[PDB]
Amino acid sequence: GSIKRFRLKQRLGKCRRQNRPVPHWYRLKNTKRRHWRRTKLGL
Amino acid sequence: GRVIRGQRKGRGSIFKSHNHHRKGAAKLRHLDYCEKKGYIKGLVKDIIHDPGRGAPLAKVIFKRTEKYGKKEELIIASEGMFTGQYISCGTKAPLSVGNILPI
Amino acid sequence: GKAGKGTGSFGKRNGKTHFLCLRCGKRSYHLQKKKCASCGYPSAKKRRFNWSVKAKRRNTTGTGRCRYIKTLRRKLKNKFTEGSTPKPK
Amino acid sequence: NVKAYELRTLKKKELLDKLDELKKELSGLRISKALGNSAKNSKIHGVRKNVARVLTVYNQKRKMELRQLYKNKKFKPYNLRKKLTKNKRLQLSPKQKAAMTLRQKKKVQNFPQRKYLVV
Amino acid sequence: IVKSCHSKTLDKYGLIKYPLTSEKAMKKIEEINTLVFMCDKRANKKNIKKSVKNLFGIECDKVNVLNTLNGDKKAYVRLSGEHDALEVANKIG
RNA sequence: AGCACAGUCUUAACGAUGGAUGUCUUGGUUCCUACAGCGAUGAAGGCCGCAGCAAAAUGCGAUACGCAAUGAAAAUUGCAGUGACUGAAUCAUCAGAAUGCUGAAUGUAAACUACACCAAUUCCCUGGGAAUAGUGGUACUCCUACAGAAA
RNA sequence: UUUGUUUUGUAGCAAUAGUAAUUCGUAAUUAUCCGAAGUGGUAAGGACUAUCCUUGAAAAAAGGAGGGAACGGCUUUGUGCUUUGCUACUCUUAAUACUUGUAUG
RNA sequence: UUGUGUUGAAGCGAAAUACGUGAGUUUUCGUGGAACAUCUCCCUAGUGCAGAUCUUGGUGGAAGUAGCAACUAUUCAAAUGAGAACUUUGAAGACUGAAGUGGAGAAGGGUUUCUUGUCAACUGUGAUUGAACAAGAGUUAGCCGCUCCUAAGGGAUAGCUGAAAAGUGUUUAAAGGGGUCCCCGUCUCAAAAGGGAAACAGGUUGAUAUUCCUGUGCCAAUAGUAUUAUGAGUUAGAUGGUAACAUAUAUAUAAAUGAACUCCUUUACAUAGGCUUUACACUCGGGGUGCGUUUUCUUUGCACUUUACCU
RNA sequence: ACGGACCAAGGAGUCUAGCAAAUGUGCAAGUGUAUAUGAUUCUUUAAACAUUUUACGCAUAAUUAAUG
RNA sequence: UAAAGCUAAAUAUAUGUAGGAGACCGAUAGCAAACAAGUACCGUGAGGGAAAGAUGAAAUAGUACUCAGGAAUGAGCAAU
RNA sequence: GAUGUUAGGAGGGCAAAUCCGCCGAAUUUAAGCAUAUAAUUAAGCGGAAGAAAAGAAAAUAACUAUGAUUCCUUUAGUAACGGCGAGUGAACAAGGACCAGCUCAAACGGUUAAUCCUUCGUUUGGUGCAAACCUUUCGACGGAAUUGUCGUU
Repeated sequence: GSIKRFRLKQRLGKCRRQNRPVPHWYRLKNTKRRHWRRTKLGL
Repeated sequence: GRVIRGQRKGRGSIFKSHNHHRKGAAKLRHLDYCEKKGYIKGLVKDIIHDPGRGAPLAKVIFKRTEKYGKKEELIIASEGMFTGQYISCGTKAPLSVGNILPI
Repeated sequence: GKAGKGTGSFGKRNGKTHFLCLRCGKRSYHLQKKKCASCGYPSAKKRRFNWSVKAKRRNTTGTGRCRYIKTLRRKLKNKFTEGSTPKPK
Repeated sequence: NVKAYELRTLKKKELLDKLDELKKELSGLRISKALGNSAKNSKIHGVRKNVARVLTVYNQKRKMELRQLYKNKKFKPYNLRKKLTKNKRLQLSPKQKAAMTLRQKKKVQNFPQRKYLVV
Repeated sequence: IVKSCHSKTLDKYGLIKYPLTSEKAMKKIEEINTLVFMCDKRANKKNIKKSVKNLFGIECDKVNVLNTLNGDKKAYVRLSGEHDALEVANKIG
């Protein structure tokens, strides 16, 4: 909801941050990826 | 078999008394030297309804003798007693309706 | 009827009973009775049971960082006196 | 770039202000990185490591002088005293463990186990 | 317990991370004479005000604060009308 | 430029699909051997962070994919960059320093980054000179000693 | 220093804003923003009447009252009290200056 | 023990004037690219599959089949594009019909929001679209809420039980505060719809607004000393009205002495019925301004004509 | 009558204890060196080798509730 | 010689750590996990819990160039 | 006894394969089932170490006697228990591994607590670059202790 606790909001931010692809310069040498509608955080 | 309703009653989960709006326990004055050898008169200020019971309660204000101040008692009102009436409690209280006397 | 035994009643599924449990970090903290179903956080102890080898082994010692005991490991084969340093070049 | 041995001889002033100016230049580098500029981004690692070295030397000096201050006095703070294992700390001392009464002490001095041979 | 290491509380170099230069911040600079800073989440109004005072010789009418989803704090600092936000922004980049 | 009926079924050759078989194996399994407690000096566990570009795993803790020291010792590199002609680049060791918020968690609380009380606190120079709302302490039970009150 | 008669102002906010228009290089000018009513939809308030073998929370917080504990200032004797000589004096708001750790949110 | 392998091992596909009765064995060609036998004899076992509604994986006929059927409905032209029934624009025909696919919130979700790209997969037809993918960005409060209070109730303390784990929660408690000896007194949590200090309007962005800007306010707090200034009162606390009661208008109605101990009020409360007042809503007529109809009629039909909190 | 649409791979009388029979082997009124010890054995070797002239098991005698 | 107490060795170790081995298994086997595995994912929760190894000697040889296509791709007299 | 943010300290939690206490089933077998068995087991609660626990006879034996505990071989599937059914089941001696004994209480010591602890100081020397560590006995102070520490056996 719009109403959130600080820890919950920080967790949401971390979950969003962990949802980005592997950088290309690293691929020059990810499976833990989720969509908001398919797999719910549950946390 | 299973536990019957009468047995469930004593667990006191949903069978506790509904007492949210009760006005207080109906008890007369605690025994005191004034009641042992005399009279102390309290003024009944209001007659209220206790939702649990059918008998009306009387709020009686006594003037404390040990210290300056007043104490409120919730007595069970007897028929014919009215707000603004002084009731006497003690050994020497006159025998009249509403007074508290030794039997 | 309409909020029947299945899909209709599932429609009313909001209002969680468990949350994050600051001790475990796992969503097993019962909000009404303020107690974690996984570790029993308000209790001092950890709430382990011998009838769950899986549950024991997925949160035993060594499943995390071991920040301090792994440091104190290997001290036994060195036996350096505390405060000692190697001799300078 | 700065090495630990060169600034091991500095006073605490010349260490603290050097740390301050190092932090200031690191902040400038971070501001430049936040802007579109990225030419000097590779210097951030070196500046951070220099800050770490300066802090290491300063903290080691402070710890050494605190230990010098609490030299002996038999009541050092907990962090200053030994950080052995808790069980080792609570163990009886070797002297206490080897302590023996007068009776058995005199018994063992008078009748010690002794070396011998057999024909 | 006595501590000898120099204090590792958040000082000015670490309370304020860097200025924000998105389009919104850039236009705010001349539109409403405010700067936008990214800060660590443990800063507060007084912390940011005093830190920007001691980092650049300016004082602020008011500082507004939000917590972004990226794990940092955004501070809208309204500089006092005595001086100009554009000149200090140019001075710092 | 011409000719095959179509479908269904059989056989062969070459393919498609699929991932069997064979061959590998920085993994497992079992046995043997040796050592063996961690924690209020704050453990295990959990969160949150940390890289120039950095999601995970691994590593680390505001000094944050690493500091110092010791041994080896020239590379490390995807780019950028950093290195001596060896406390420097990188490994190994790891004793010094440092080790966020929690957690027995212990000031009161907790789907609060909520709220107390007591010391103001910290740093620099060899009594001054600064900067800080920041830093420590305060659980319950018990032991030894001490304190002034009580019959 | 009283009672009767006119002008102004959308009572201040307030027109400077908004809206609907007419123009002008493409930011500015100009004009309007006032004369009366009906229906009872919604909401709230008021004063009531009625119902209960149903009588329909509490605390934080705030206020009022009963009571009458204490009592000027400058100077002075003796041991806070009796005392001598003189009177212009006590609270309340706001600002300022200095101390107080940095004295708004 | 004694052998084969880069002059190609194992495996695999097809085979053979091959051998065996048979399980099989042995050869050829092709593929393969690194190991493989031992039948000389023996030792050893997780050693032989057609089935177990067997286990796991892969794949069929059904079959281009069932089907892609609620929500009345689409059409013309243009743009983009490799490509347009389902992207965008204009025109038309319609729908939802203030009990709305209209605006605000809660629970739940967590970046789906915005901009710019963009189409491998998904968007059960298409797709240039998109809640997909990629890169950036975006959430601003003394006044909106939480935070405070207490409720149904929860946890804990003292005890008392119990091996403990746990169960109950004042059941022999010497359990913080106030004034200056006494008085009162378990702690803590539990409401984003209950109680509750205080904000409005206009504007602003691609995305935030009682949060930003402009203007105007309001609430709480503001320590000690000393100066000024404001007011009252005073030769130790004011005055009017018969009364109900009223009075401090200083920038600002700030001050009308008042201790301990008390007693009240507010907070603070159900339902039903009508009556009434006000604001908002709707509507009628006039005036003004703009637009529309005008083959015919029409002093006409429509729109605007506004005014927050605070004092 | 039930199971089987198809194919690949996996897929089920085993291991230990104890008893007996059968057969092979060694010794024989004896047989088995148990645990353990020693030994210039110690990659193999956790196996091989060894045992200063009443250890024990089974057998060498049976029968009886039993003194025997 | 009870109603008091201490005491090493020979003994045990499906745990942790570190070594060494095997007539063991060889990716449907072997631990559940040879891999980013107690991971992804499921359940309100207690819990449940996978799949997934192999180019080549060398990508410091990972497909240059041309043609046809909007592109994906395809083809080549072109190429490791 | 209380009360003390008085000084100095300890306990709490994790981890369990082996180890020590408690608590405590049923599936199962008996071809049914109730005693019995499963089993003094699983689950549950608590507590330690590198081992733990046990341990120096209120022990065996009946002999020509042995001599703390533990473990191995054996006694021995024996004595015995048991709807005497299913099933269960030790001990002594013997051979080995290892091998270790001790002290409180009680007695005795009063021409003298001869004891112990806290705090503050002194030096006797040593290994460390350092950090730090091992030895040192002269005390002084404040206490505890005769409601009993220490010495002797």
